[PDB]
Amino acid sequence: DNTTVFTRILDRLLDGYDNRLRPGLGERVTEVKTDIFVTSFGPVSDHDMEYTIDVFFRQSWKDERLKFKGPMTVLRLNNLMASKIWTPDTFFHNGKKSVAHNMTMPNKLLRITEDGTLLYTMRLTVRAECPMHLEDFPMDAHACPLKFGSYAYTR
Amino acid sequence: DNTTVFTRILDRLLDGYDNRLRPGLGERVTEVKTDIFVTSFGPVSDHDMEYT
Amino acid sequence: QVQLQESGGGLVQGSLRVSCAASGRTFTTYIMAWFRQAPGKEREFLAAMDQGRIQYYGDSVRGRFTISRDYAKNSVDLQLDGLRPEDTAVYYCAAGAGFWGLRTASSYHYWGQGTQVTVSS
Amino acid sequence: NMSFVKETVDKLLKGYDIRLRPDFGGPPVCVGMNIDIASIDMVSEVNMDYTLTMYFQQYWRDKRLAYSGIPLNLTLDNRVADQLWVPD
Amino acid sequence: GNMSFVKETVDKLLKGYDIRLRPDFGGPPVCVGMNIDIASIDMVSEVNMDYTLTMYFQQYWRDKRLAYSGIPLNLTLDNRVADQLWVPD
Amino acid sequence: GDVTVILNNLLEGYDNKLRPDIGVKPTLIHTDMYVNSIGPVNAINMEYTIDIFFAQTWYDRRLKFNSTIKVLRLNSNMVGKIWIPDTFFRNSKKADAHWITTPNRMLRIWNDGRVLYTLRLTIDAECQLQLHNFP
Ligand SMILES: *[C@@H]1O[C@H](CO)[C@@H](O[C@@H]2O[C@H](CO)[C@@H](O[C@@H]3O[C@H](CO)[C@@H](O)[C@H](O)[C@@H]3O)[C@H](O)[C@H]2NC(C)=O)[C@H](O)[C@H]1NC(C)=O
Repeated sequence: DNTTVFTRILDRLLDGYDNRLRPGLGERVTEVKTDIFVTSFGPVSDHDMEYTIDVFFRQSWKDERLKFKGPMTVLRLNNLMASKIWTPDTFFHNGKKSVAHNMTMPNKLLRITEDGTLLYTMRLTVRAECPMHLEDFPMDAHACPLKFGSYAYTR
Repeated sequence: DNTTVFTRILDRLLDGYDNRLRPGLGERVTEVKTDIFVTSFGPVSDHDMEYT
Repeated sequence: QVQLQESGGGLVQGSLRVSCAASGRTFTTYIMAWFRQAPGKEREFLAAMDQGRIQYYGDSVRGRFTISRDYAKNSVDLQLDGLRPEDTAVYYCAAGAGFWGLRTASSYHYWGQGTQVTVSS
Repeated sequence: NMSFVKETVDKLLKGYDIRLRPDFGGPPVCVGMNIDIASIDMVSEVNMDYTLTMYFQQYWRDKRLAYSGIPLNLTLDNRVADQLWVPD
Repeated sequence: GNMSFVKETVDKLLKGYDIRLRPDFGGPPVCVGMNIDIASIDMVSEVNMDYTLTMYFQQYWRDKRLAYSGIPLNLTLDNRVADQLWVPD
Repeated sequence: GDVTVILNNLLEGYDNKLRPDIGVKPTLIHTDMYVNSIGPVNAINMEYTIDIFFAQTWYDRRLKFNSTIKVLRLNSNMVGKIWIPDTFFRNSKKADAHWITTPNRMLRIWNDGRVLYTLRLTIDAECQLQLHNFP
């Protein structure tokens, strides 16, 4: 069948896999290439010193464990597979209460290229601290940061 | 290991224990001695006629 | 009057530490940065520290210099290691909110008088 | 027969790959959507948003779930939505 | 460091690890060190009589069952392993 | 335990996906309700709150058991194990059950196959107010 081959490929990839261990653990540093697409810069709340931002947050990284040879190059795989493999635990340093939208389903997409270059993007609403200097109010200006990084893993 | 004795004890305790049924079902009335320690008596909201 | 007092040695043959203490205004919420001015060159950004203990460094001096902030006594310190002779210049300390910047001198409103640093071979 | 319906649905759910869409290597899967708007609650000018309750229904075709011998629509319990693939 | 070796060591560590039992059930008390990094205090509300507090809360404790050998490095595991490991209540 | 073996026999071969009498006749569910308190009528959102005990009785021949025990008086554990009607309130803007200390749900299964399922609910239901004659 045309789908049982993909099922066997997925089973082979997941067999022996341990999502608790990052790629190249103990032998190489994991380079995560990231980018952000801001779908809407939300309102700024002066009272809370807070601003909201809605983003497609994309990450990508190599994972030698998830290389394969198959009929098609990149598997536009279901978002369910994101929980079955290691993913970066990126968190926002100045975020206050961020939302990972999951209507109708968890708004994430995962794609595995044949070499092993995983792409993994998610839809988020992050509200983050934007400290303000109101000396020149209402004629003031601000530079609201948006800062993110790994929570558990060091350089 | 030194602590495996307690693990075996708990395994024997849970072997066959059906939690869907109350203790003493069909034999006695389950007596529950309940009580409360109020750590903090929260504010009383009059708009909702409620208190925490 | 807002004033930023810089302190540190002037001549070296080596490692050095230069401190910059603020007065008349608390810069705990501001970004504190260091700049370099050689003879006949424009101001070059060296390093910066943010309210969140977050460090930024210039490429020319990445991995050599180290920036730190003491919020209690309201100062920023720069530790210089592995000096090489063309690093001779006057070093400025600045504090401000980074608007259009965090790397441009124009984004800072407070500046120090500058401390000269020279390396002898 | 309830038993025959049971073994039919068990065979349908047996060996079902949720990770793969209905035609993974095939042409795109068509999904028809229709909405029944129950109400619009608060059209807020200050928040620049509106609330909307609806019955939102999707319609697609999965050959893996095709069955036979049952002239009925099997309105199964909603917990099988977890076991079935659905559009994201 | 070998990924297969790390996987087998973690499997051996978590094989038989009874989460219900605290790290030294019959022995002396376990000592838990704690420290905090306060990121910010947001809203000291006089109306609600409370204050918000965002923080990195870090706990430290020694468990004999989770001691391994042959991997001279600190295994920074994925956060989901806490559901299998015992932690203070 | 007699009740334990009875429950195991009842759950042997049972599927909660299929309603009882899938292809025989419609399932008749008799609804009842005890309104604890109709909450305040919030005119701004045109809604009112209501707390209820909602009970549904029906018949499931799969749960017929023969024993000297005439009724099993179970708790919320078996609610997810047996088939339950997916009744929902159409005009609800916000509804939720009660989960303290445990889920406020109750199950009873008689030897003739009658299932009674009760639960506590709090419902914020819309009510389109015609305010021409206010107050
Ligand atoms: C795994 O984590 C432990 C605990 O953090 C690391 O142990 C510490 O490693 C450092 C660097 O080798 C040792 O040296 C230094 O100690 C002084 C005095 O405390 C301190 O000022 C330095 O910043 C530095 O930490 C330190 O003594 C040692 N201490 C302990 C408690 O173990 C360990 O190095 C980490 N694993 C690896 C492979 O680095």
